[PDB]
Amino acid sequence: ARLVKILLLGAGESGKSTFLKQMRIIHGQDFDQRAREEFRPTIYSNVIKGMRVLVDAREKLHIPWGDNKNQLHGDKLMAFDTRAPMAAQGMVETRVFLQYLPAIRALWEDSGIQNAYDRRREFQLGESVKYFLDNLDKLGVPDYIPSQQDILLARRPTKGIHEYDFEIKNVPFKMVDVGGWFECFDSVTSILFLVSSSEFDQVLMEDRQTNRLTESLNIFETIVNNRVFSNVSIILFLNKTDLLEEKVQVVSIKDYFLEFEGDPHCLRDVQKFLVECFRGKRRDQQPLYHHFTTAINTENIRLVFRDVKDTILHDNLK
Ligand SMILES: Nc1nc2c(ncn2[C@@H]2O[C@H](COP(=O)(O)OP(=O)(O)O)[C@@H](O)[C@H]2O)c(=O)[nH]1
Repeated sequence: ARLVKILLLGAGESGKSTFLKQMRIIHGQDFDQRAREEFRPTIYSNVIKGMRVLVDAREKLHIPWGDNKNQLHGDKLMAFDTRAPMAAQGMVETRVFLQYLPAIRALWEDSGIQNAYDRRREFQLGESVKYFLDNLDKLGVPDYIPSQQDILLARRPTKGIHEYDFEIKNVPFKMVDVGGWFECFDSVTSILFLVSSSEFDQVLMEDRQTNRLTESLNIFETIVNNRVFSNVSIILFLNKTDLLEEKVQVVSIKDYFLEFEGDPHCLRDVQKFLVECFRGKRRDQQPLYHHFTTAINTENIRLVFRDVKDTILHDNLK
């Protein structure tokens, strides 16, 4: 009754897992040393895969090496057994990571690899890679304990369902992340719908016909127009705002969405257009609650959730 049930919905990589971690950070029990420890294998895997993508890129993009001696380290990492039990699970043990760390460190120092990194628009590199590559100092310490920020940036896909249960001032929340469905649809108070707002110029890896924003808009359409959710507060999170702010400076959304009007290099104009894209998916209304978020930024999410909490209670009361 007093229980607020919130679903997190949105395509994969939209920031749902990261939002759940922020709830634990902000309103729950912060990860203790053993909890943080469990992330270490994922972080190491994120780094190994990222550098593997970068060595593969500069090769396939024909960028010349910075120092030609790094070929050896490129080969070293291209020979990493992805197939193996642990690695196939998106996990790399400490001892294994430390075997590669010298190659990784030398490769990130390379101007050719730095060049490859700059042309990342041209291939698929995980959001966390540069953050961890610049943090090779601390990951490489024999008893590295991941920090809060490291855990937020650690990328592991969600295959099933995650839940975190927390209270704010004796108000209990049940928050459920359904990966990117109909079984958790029961007794829902609010839906937070996460969008990677910076992916307007990307297609689905498994379906190059489909624009990633288009894929998000179509998912949203099926939710927002379902009668089952008529009394449910639906709140749009245009996430990855830090990335959208960078991308608008260099890419024009008009090239992708012919309906855009305004200045495509103006973040505010682009955000206005995205909001209108989602609003326009609804068949029978005229407020779509929305926030421009950066799910990895704890201070942002603190403010946003404060606002969302008020929205839900104002609505969920009335
Ligand atoms: N730069 C940036 N990275 C983000 C943001 N939100 C999430 N990420 C990262 O993007 C990746 C995908 O996020 P994740 O929560 O796992 O998406 P999920 O598949 O919906 O659960 C992770 O590495 C997150 O750290 C954001 O707002 N900005």
